[PDB]
Amino acid sequence: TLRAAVFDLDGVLALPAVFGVLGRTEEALALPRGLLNDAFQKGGPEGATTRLMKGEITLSQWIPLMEENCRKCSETAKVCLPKNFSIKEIFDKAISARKINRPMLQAALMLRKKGFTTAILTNTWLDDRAERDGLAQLMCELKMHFDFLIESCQVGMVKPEPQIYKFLLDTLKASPSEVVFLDDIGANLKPARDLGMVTILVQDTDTALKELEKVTGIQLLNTPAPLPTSCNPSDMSHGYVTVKPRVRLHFVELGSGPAVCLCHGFPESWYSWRYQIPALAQAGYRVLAMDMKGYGESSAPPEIEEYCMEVLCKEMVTFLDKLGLSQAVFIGHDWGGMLVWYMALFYPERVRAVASLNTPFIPANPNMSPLESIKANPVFDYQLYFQEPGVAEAELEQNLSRTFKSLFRASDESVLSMHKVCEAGGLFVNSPEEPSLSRMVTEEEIQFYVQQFKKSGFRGPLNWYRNMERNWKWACKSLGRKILIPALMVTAEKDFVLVPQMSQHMEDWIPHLKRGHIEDCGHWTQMDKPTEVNQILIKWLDSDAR
Amino acid sequence: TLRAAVFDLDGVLALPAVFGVLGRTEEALALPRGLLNDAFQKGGPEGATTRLMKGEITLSQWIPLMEENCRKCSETAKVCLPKNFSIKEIFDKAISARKINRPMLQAALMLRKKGFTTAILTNTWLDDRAERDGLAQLMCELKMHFDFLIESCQVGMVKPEPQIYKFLLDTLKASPSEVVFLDDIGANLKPARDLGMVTILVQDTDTALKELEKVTGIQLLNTPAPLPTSCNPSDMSHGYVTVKPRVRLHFVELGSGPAVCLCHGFPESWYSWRYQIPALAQAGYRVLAMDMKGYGESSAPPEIEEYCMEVLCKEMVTFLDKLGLSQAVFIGHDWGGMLVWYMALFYPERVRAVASLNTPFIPANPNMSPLESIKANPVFDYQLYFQEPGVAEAELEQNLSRTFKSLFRASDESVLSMHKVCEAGGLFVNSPEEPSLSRMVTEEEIQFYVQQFKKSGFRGPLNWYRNMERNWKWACKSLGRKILIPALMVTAEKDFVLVPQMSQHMEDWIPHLKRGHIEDCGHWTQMDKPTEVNQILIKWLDSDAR
Ligand SMILES: CS(=O)(=O)N1CCC(NC(=O)N[C@]23C[C@H]4C[C@H](C[C@H](C4)C2)C3)CC1
Ligand SMILES: CS(=O)(=O)N1CCC(NC(=O)N[C@]23C[C@H]4C[C@H](C[C@H](C4)C2)C3)CC1
Repeated sequence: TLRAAVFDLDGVLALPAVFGVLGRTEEALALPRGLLNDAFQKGGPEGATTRLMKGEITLSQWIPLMEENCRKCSETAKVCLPKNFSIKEIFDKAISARKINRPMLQAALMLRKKGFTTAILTNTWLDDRAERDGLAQLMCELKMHFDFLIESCQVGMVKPEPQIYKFLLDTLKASPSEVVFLDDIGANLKPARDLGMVTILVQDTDTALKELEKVTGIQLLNTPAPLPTSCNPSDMSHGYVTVKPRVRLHFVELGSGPAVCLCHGFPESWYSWRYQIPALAQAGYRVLAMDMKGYGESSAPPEIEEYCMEVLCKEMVTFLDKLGLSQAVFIGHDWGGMLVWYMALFYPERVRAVASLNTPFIPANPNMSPLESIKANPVFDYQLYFQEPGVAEAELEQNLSRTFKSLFRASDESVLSMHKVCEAGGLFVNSPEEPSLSRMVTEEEIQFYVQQFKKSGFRGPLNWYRNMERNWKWACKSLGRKILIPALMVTAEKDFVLVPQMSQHMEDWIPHLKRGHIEDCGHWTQMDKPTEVNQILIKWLDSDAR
Repeated sequence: TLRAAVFDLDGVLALPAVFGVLGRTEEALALPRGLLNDAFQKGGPEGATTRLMKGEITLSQWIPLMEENCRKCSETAKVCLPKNFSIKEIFDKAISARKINRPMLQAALMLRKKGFTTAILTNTWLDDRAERDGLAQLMCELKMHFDFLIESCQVGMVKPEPQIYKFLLDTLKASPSEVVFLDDIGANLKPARDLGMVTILVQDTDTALKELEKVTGIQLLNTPAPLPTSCNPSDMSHGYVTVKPRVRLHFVELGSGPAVCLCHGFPESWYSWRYQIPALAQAGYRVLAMDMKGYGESSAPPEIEEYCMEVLCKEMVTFLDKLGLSQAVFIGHDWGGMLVWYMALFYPERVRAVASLNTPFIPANPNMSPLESIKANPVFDYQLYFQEPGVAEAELEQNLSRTFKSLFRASDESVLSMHKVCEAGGLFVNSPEEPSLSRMVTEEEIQFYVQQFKKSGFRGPLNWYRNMERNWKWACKSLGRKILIPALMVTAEKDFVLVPQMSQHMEDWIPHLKRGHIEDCGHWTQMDKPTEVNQILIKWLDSDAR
């Protein structure tokens, strides 16, 4: 029967509670016990704190009224307050020490995932201090995980007034016996109980979660490590920049701080970075995730030569110019990773830092044609199949659902043999017509790619392979250079095409290269090991690109 | 006959030249004259500097080769180099001291405006130093004003090789006698002259501009103060955020740094901030210029109550949440300025700083209905005309060209009487059917607004006036508050509706309010006095919001 869960911010979603810091201050300053808590509630509903929680006055307006209540309290207590005493300093440190109670948020997320409506109901103030950004940042991180956020100062009502609980029930569109309410202050539970709601008194997190487990029948404690937050296409800010008359690039944008540009591979989308976008934004970066030329909502001209590296790199520079960005950190994967090494070799001033996932930097061989180096590697046989225009397109567009289900699989779930693709006459000749769904992706995630490739097709994406000779001549101009800006190479142990050993001589060209290695990871790195990728990127960004 | 003008970067568009700093270093370190310039050119076409300018090696790779050339030069000169000597320190300071030669750029802009094709042809390097952002920032500011930017290190050719001048002519699609070429190095002029191009040797800027004046027949020196750079709609990054199921907000974005949100008035567009967008981005800010709800590419629902202040403010907060911005500086004008005061009163944690142009903060009167305060002011008579749905829409949509030409006029060019609008039965009853074009706007600029209002109409925009009672009740909740975050009020001397005297008691509610005043400025502040507005905003942002 339970279908909604309500949490308080202070003392349940964020720790430690403000009241906890008032008691710690009394002890530290050798003040009479309870003195600061008495001044805090001085007057009850008529008092300064009630006016503050109702939104009648701001936090900066309340500070001198609280200072006064401390003096009036100390005169009756026959005590002398120190000359260092400042309500502002006490509150600045208390508000700043508060951090998200990770196990409580994890439990809220699990309940929402299992069908629950979740909400935060808190007694809070209008913060106009010079340090108010810390609070804004906290609320933003939390509000994306809950259906509703009800703040006292916005609705003009406070807990424990009975009107605020009636307002909650009408917002949730639920009966009181369908709601669980968690709060660390007993007085605030009193009216929730009178109405018939299930209440949990939060003293410690573990005991509170055990009570929540019993009452919901869902496992919350000792649960496996959850996947990172993935973003929703319809909730993203969508950007469109025209880089040249017939070419418009589409990107998705989130966050503030140094710009980080994400470049997907074949046959993918901006959506392939869904697990990295919210994490990098939360770490302090402005993320721009591209739909590369030939894909999704970006232009897809039919001409082969529109997809040679030289053209693709020039358009990326124009993209930064039109956005008004002098520099960006470039992070690529697969074909995108190849592009970012060439952005660092040809436009170092525009690249703050460079990172590639799976794709190594391979210098061009001036003594051997690229088509003969391709024939030397039997794993790269499929690249010869991709050369004839129309051939690979017809097979890949014949059944879009089959194409993405056959490709997006973990390394143990493989269903294709990359050698003798030309002999066999196709990539899916020895493959099932209806392949099983991989453990990496959901049906809905596969359907997103199917929708994007129904508009564009495979001509644009396949043309990235039809410029071997043009790319070879252009890359031969950089054989005397070294990459001397911050660089990161991330290898994937189980990528059977882009094997880790292909990157072993990279230190000859990038002397101060930083490395990362991911075990049991296949070709589709971002969605195969999302937490590992996020950890490696954030650690490197904070040190080499700040 | 002249139709193209080519400029060099070092020593002509940017001062001082690198070579000038080499001579100053020799003098400062008591080194033999010419020693540093000899090491710089050691080897000629075989030398390290030629390989650097051709893109064969990067700047960081050239530094130790130049250091070596300095030692080989000092051994023959029988001199001892100091133990402080560092080519890296010398070049870091030289590159950093270089600033745009404002009169030269102004002259280039004037020529382009008069039909010329303009270009930069420079011998430059691939800069991979830790300080390379200074150079990237410089090139970005310059490249937006020129048709082509040809850099030696990108084309593999250097000046004075004859092949680079032939490459220039084919890019410009022009005959040599149709081109003017400016350079500070005589040797680089030599091949331009052999081909038949008009050449100007730059020793000092003033003499160079006088030569350029004689040869083009256009006045460049002693010319009036130009208007700030205005942006082109088709070159902007266009953003779309869905804030609620039926409502999508459109914005234009440029720059990097702290976020600045621009909010236009009635009946305007994001385009009303065209002169402020490039200036604020150049000052170090990330500018987001909104199409407010009811206008342009933003949603325009027909319901009146979708345009009350409470709804408009909540959507602005959702806009920041979806973009991943904890805070933004809010700058409004007219109806937008009213909105930003309410964003600071109701959501201070999300507002880094607040500024209003023309619109004062007016607290609600709890003893008087807003419709009776409106009747007390005869200038606000037109607000009663706007109340009946359909009435003002039909008159304003009857002739879109007439509407924007009648409204967008300077204070001396006024063509409407705001009193007895209801008696007369319309805003344009005593107005000409074909009004003259104002000095503030071009025909093309008027046509941009006509195109935007052809899609949307005037229902949405007029609905912002049809919530007097709802806005009054909501604002009565803030009568106990004070605005205690950084605030700026900018008054316009000749605004006959929003008169400066309407803001005189603002210090009672915003004690530390900063003020700005613009003389001879009417209602349309941004486009009436663009340079003054930019100056006032940038000075305030750099001090109160950094
Ligand atoms: C030029 S490169 O060596 O940097 N190059 C190699 C091939 C790579 N991409 C690639 O071919 N990946 C796929 C990904 C799956 C699996 C297999 C076949 C098909 C679908 C293409 C390899 C891009 C970069
Ligand atoms: C509620 S307020 O006092 O902040 N309010 C007053 C009116 C103002 N805007 C306004 O009415 N401006 C116009 C601009 C031109 C000139 C005249 C008539 C018409 C076209 C509207 C005033 C918006 C803010």
